[PDB]
Amino acid sequence: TGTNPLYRGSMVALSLKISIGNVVKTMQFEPSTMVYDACRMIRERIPEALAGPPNDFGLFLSDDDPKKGIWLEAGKALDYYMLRNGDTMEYRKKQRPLKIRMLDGTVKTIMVDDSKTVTDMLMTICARIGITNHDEYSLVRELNWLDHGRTLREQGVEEHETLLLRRKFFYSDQNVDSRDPVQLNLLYVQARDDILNGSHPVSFDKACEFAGFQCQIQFGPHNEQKHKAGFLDLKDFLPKEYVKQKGERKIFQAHKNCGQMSEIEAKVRYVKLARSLKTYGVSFFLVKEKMKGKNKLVPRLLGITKECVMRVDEKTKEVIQEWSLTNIKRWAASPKSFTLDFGDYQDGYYSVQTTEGEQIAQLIAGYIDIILKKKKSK
Repeated sequence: TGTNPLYRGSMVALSLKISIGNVVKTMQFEPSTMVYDACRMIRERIPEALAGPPNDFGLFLSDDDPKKGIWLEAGKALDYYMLRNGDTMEYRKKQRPLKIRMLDGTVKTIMVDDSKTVTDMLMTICARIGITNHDEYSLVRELNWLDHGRTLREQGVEEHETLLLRRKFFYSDQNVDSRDPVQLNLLYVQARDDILNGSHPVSFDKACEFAGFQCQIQFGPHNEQKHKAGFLDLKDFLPKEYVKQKGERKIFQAHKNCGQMSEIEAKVRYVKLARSLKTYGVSFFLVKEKMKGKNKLVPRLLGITKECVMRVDEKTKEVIQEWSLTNIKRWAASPKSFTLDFGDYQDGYYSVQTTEGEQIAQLIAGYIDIILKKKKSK
């Protein structure tokens, strides 16, 4: 029998495998070591850890489910993370390329910090394109709003996916003028995409008026020789609800009525016509109501704005009822329902079936948060 002179009993240090690319290396850390010091010890001991500046790297605990991989917070200690001897920590690059469709419709590639929530990520994305009201904007997956409070990774967003930048809160609108035609085009593309994808619902007549301006903008003035029956792919000029109607003649009439209107003037009229509609700036959700003495549930539209919540008939789009946001005491969402407590401003709660309760609640809470930030600055 040999006895080991190097034997040291009752040691507490964690022994961890530090992975950096193809390099692995076992290192010893005191369980109470702050994450930021562990990063510093790794930088002083493995040459490959010098591939980039410190703020570009962090410690990452992977998982078979990539969505459950986590980035360690700098101000925590290792023992918080319930690590055991033989565990692996990656010293891993935080930056990753994100394909994002911008507000004009183009797809750019930008670098995002994989450890940031979507909220902090939207700040640096908006900064990159000169947007101050970054609180009005969000990302949709290719409306599937991403969760602002969570990272992309933990929402199952993959790094090959292209995400869409889109305005979510309609709080503040600047005037529309030909002075900045780049800005004018941004206002136009967003107004148009919302009409065409149906998140701004409009009448058949209005939808055809819009298409007329859109024809003027994409083709120039109407030429009866070329812009004849069958020319238009209607799914590119009409919301889906109206494609199976024979609107090509009406679109072409409104196109003719633009005469020699310039591209810029047609964008200004398009934006203004959209802003002039009672439906502008309203986010609509489909809910099912319980009518007094009616076992069946009547589908209804719930409208959210920066000022109010409204009950709206599903077809005509008329307002049956309206409560100001200041009149709402509480709200609650579930996977099957959404509920509004109005305090003394009503007897009973307003409770409705819907799958989008969590999304309704986040829209209402976001408008409130925007309002609270404006008063705090005033």
